[PDB]
Parts: sequence; C-alpha cells; structure tokens
Amino acid sequence: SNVLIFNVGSSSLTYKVFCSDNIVCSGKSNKPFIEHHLNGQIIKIETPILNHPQAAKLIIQFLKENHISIAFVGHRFVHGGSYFKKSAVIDEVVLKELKECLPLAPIHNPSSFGVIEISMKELPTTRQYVAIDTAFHSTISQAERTYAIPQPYQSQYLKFGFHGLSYEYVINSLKNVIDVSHSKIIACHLGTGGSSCCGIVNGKSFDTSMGNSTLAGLVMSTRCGDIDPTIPIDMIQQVGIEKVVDILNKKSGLLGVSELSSDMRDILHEIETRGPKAKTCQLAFDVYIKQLAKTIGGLMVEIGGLDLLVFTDQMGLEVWQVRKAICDKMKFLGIELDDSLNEKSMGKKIEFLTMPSSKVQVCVAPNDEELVILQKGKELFQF
Amino acid sequence: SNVLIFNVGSSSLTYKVFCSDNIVCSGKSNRVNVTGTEKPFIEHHLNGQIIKIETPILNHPQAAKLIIQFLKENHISIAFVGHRFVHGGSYFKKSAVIDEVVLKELKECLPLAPIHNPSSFGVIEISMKELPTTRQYVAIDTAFHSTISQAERTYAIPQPYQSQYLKFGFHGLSYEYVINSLKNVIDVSHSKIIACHLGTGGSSCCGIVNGKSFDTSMGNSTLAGLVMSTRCGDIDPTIPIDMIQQVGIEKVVDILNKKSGLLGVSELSSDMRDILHEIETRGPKAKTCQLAFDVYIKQLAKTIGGLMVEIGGLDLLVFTDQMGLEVWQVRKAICDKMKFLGIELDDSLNEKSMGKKIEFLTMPSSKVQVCVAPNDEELVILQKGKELFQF
Repeated sequence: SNVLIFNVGSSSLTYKVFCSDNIVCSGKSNKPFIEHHLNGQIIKIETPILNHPQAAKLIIQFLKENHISIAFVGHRFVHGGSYFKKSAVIDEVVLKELKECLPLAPIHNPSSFGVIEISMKELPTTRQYVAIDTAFHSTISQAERTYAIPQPYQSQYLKFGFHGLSYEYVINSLKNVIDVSHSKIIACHLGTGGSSCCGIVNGKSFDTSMGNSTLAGLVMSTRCGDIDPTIPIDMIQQVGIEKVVDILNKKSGLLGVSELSSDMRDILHEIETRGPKAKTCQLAFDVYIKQLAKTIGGLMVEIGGLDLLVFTDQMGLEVWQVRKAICDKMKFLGIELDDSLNEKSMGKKIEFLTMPSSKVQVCVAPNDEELVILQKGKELFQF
Repeated sequence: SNVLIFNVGSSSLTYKVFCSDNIVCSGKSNRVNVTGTEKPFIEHHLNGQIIKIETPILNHPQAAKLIIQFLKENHISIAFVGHRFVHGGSYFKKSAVIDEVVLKELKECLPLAPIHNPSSFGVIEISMKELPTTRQYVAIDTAFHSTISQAERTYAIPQPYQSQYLKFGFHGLSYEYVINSLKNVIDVSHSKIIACHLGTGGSSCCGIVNGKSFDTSMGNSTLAGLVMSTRCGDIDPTIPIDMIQQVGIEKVVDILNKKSGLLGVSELSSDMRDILHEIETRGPKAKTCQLAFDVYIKQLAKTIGGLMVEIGGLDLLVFTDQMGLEVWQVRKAICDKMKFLGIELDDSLNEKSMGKKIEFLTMPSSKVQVCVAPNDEELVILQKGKELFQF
C-alpha cells in the first residue's frame, strides 16, 4: 500500500509517495510553482504565493486527480516536548498534545502542524503518523538532562536534544554491518542549520550536545553553540532580548566568525584559494573543529568508550576536510584513517573510512529525510 | 630575607611573613571573641604566641597599615611584599613587579571585578606608601592563561561582541604553582596534564601542554565551566535569556552566581561534604543531594574528556584545592568514569589521602597517572615572588 511523506521546509514543501520502498510520485512547491514527477514525466505548474497547508492541499488534489491511492501519511514534528516519549499514530489526543507543543518551536512546529491538520481533513480515510525528533532522546537520564540551576527553573529548562530521527535511522541502518546491541557509538549530525552530536549506548541515546534549545552545543552555520552564559546577559544590556536572540541564532557560528559564509564549503574554498578572508575563515574552521572535538571527547567519557564514530547529514557526508581534521585530533585514541577513501567519499552509502585494523572505526551514513520519516512508518504500522 | 604576603578576605585581612619557606609571623584583622569581654582586634602570631591589639572595625588598607606598623615595632624587617590580583584583563600576560605603569594598568582593571580588584588595589596602594623602599609584586590570577591561542579564547559570535568577550580563565596562580611543584616529580616539559582546581568557591579544569595552559574551563566570566558550589557552570545559552523574561537581568545574575550549582540542585548546602553526608545518612534531602553529586560529576567528567582531546592525550590527572585534596569520593567517581582510558586507582591510598603532600593515588603500572597536589594560597603567591626576585 502507498505511503505519502511530507517534508516541510523554510520556503518549500516537498513530498514523495512510496510503494514497497519504491518511489511512485514526487514533487515540491516553490514566480512560485509546484513541480511534479509522475510516470517518468515532469509537470511544472505556475502558482500564486502559497502557504504550507495550501501547498499540501494542492498536492493532495493532484494525487487524487491521478488516482494515486494513499493509505498512509507520514509527518515530521521537531519538538514534541515532555509529552511525546515516542512517535505516534495521529488521533484526537495526539492532535491536542501537538497543539500544546507549538510554542516550543515557533519556527518549525506551527507550519508542520498546519500541514498535518489539512492532511487529516483532506484524507480522512488514511492512517497518519507523526515522527517526532525529540522522542529518541527519552532514554537520557535525569542527571544528563539537568542543568545545575535551582527549582523552579531546573524543571522548566530540562535538556531535550534533537535530530532524534536522524540518529535513530542511522543506528537502524548499521544493524547488519555492526552489532549495535553491544556498542558505544558517537554520531555527529553535521548539517546546514542545526548540528549536534549524540552518545549512543547499545542503540540508545545516552547524551546529546543540544539542550533545552537548538542553540546549545556545537558551532553551527549561524548559531553560536555553547558559550559563556554571562555573555548573552551582557549583550542584552546593550541591545535587548530579541536582538541578542537574533544574533546568536542567525548571525553567529561559521557565518559570524568567517565573515564570509554560513556554508563550510565556501569557507574551505577561501582558505585553500587564498583569499581575502582566509584569516577569519581559518579561525572559523579552527573554532568549529575545536568545539566539535571537545564535544566528542566529553561524550566519549560519558558513555565510557568509543567503538564507532559516525558522520551524517550534508556536512558529515560531503565534507572530507571536517572528518580528516576531527580524526587527526582523535588519532591518539586509536583512529587510523584511510585518506584515499575519505577524500573521495560523499556518503551516498554506508562506508567505512577507517582501516579495518583501526581500534576505533569511522564511518559515514546517509540520513535522507524522506527515508527517515518512512522508516518510522514501518515501525508504527509494519505496512 | 623576609617576605610579607597579604591575603585580602571578605570580612578581614590576613597576612603571613616568610623566611626560607617558613612562617615567622602571621595575623588576622577584625577578630572577635564571643566570650572575650572585649573589642575587635588584630591577632598576631609571632614566634612564641598570641598578641592582640584592640582596634576599631578596620577596612583592608587600614588593617594593612597597622600590620606594617606592628612588624616595624617588633623588628621584623621586610624585603618584599606580595599581592594577589584576581583579574588583570588584556594587559597582564605576566605577573609583575609593581611600578608606576603597573599601578596605572591595575587601576583600569577595577571594573573587571568590582569587589576583589579594588580591595586588593587599596592594599597595594597603601603598601607602596608605607614601605616605599621595598620591592613589591602583584601575582595576577589570569596571567598563566596568556598562552591560550586565539581559537581557544574565541566564542563563535560576530564582531564586535567576539572581541569584547574573549575567554580569560582563572585560578592561574594555583595552576602554575602546581605545575612548578611537579617539576621535582615528573618531566613536565614532555607531558600532557589536566589539572582540576576543585575549590570551595570557584572550580575549573586546565589542559596543560609542556607546562603551559592550552585551554581552560572558565571563560570571559568566572561563572563558566564546571558545576560549582553556588554557580551553574556551562548551561544552555538560551536559559539565561528566558530567565531574564521571567525575573529580569540582575535577579538572573544573582541566581546563576549565588543560588545555583551544588547549592541549587541539592537544596541543602554549597559544601560537597554536607551533600555526601546527607546521602549516606539518608537525610530528608538525599535524592536532591544525590542528583547534585551526579550532575557535578557528569560535568567534571565531560570537561576532562573535552580537554584531553584538545591537548592530544593525557599522562597525568591532578586534583587540587579543598575538594580535590580532601574529598576522595569525587576522585573515585571521576576515575571510575575514566577507567576505560587506563586509570588503575589504588582505592586504599585514595580513601586515606587528604592531599597534605603530592602523592600518586594510581598504581605505578597504571597507564594514566593520578595525583593530588597541594596549593596553599600563601605559598602560591610566595612562589610567584621566588620566580620574580629569586629569593
């Protein structure tokens, strides 16, 4: 039976329809237009400016007009709060709790919830599920979730952690290649937007680099990551609350330090080409690697070891310099990399870049959003 | 040659005089006897016994003057005066002999630490005046970390904030004292050392490569890093921002500095020993004290792990200051987290060590070595003086 997967983006809405792990139909929204891929042909259609639930509606309509029967719809919801400990098939109780999670991620959740609501209304005979990014980290203990602050603030700002579906998908895909049930894995979700690391013991999250918010942890494209806590306070005394929030989230990270780009590839280019901003670009790369390595080290001690270091996402799977720099700093722990394989790998498949003799293995593992949402559908429905 | 060391405290000023690594005179201002039908006084300990001079309540420079006067009247001649300055800012990459330039630069560092810097400054100014033919030096707590490179001092934020909020690091004098004391015991110049200053007030870790600070736990402020007695340490940067919205700026600063850390989580005490005691006696606050210990250990372990990767390995882990020297449960908790890295702890030595002297707690076969190293406040300032004047 057919599965429809929605992928909500900043300025777009993509979909893909699956039948037995095979793509039937696909396309995306945003002069704005919707593009469709069906029966081997490409249909582009001019549109006026749409919001997300309008785009979703139009996609459903196109599917109905072509008799693409749909039995399942999968959705991604970033921040499921304290309620959602696992992903869920969508009912009235789930819808209620989801709506209470809206203020948790005002940038992500609302447009995601909008698509869900319109999808439930336009496809009332289909079973629908929501894949929740924070759920995988429900195995993290109190002590690892707790910041050293007094009540009531202590319970208000517990750590949540994110990219949970990505981590869960990657772990699941490594089950034939390694023995996850007896393993210590550190996964690095290095993407555009958010980046994080996760310490995984026997297939389960033990700790992660993000916190109560998606600002915490690693240096990111435009986000500061972990910094001295008095700094946000001092900056507020200069420019106020909302401006500080904007700077730390949209004008920091690789962008703020390189003074060139939020894209690591542009940063690497400027360094290796020399280059009018190399200086700042070199600093941005060093600071990024430092924080990443520091994060890896901290997590390794928490989980009591390391068998496999995994890179995933866009940066993790397409930038060999990051993986090389990181493995060099972790060489003393027993990481012997194969540089021929590393420099050519773009992570289109699960590929080890480590010599088989190396004490700690290093691998790359794809985490395509659509396959990730679909995979959760399997777990919930068995299809 | 005698050396006068001033230790500026909160309610009083204390001092010691050294002659060849030994104390010949010492004292505390503003002393009170609860049964002594009497006034506040300076208590002097000199050779034989106790000398009490009744005084009004004294500030620090007033006490300093009267202390100097007492030593003159009792024929203790002074060749050097040592002082301690908490935050030297950008200018002080080294501790310094005090001249006109140094005094001018120290003056500009006052807003860095409104409480501690002016107190130590006032004592320095009066000390230069009452002993103007005496060489004096200021030991700067931030100077040891001048060797930390830009990438390690830099937070991933844009200009101009990036340069306004560079990392400094503290407990520098404690670290370089411990490192120096280790030169009689290990090859420091070819060593990777992580030191843990586990104090009653602030706490930090330092990654040390060949005798020099590579990176450290505190940042621009003395709030960053480890979970501390009353401080939060490193937390989600969004948390202070959201707390401002609830209770305002100044209240948040007070909460994170004075009502967090061990005190805030345990809901019992700021002292680790009381926390351990409550756990083991199963007091009414055992659950929260157990949580406070777990959170504290977790952050310390994570900090050590991060520093190890930064410096490229680990040969020697060293504990110092009050909690590091006199609380074996903390050391055990840490070493068990790191057993996988090659730490074989002699549990009998650890349970009996109070860190009165440098002694290894690990087996000599153990890949990574663990030791406790004393860092008495006065010897630390005195040692900086030996380095500057060769006394």
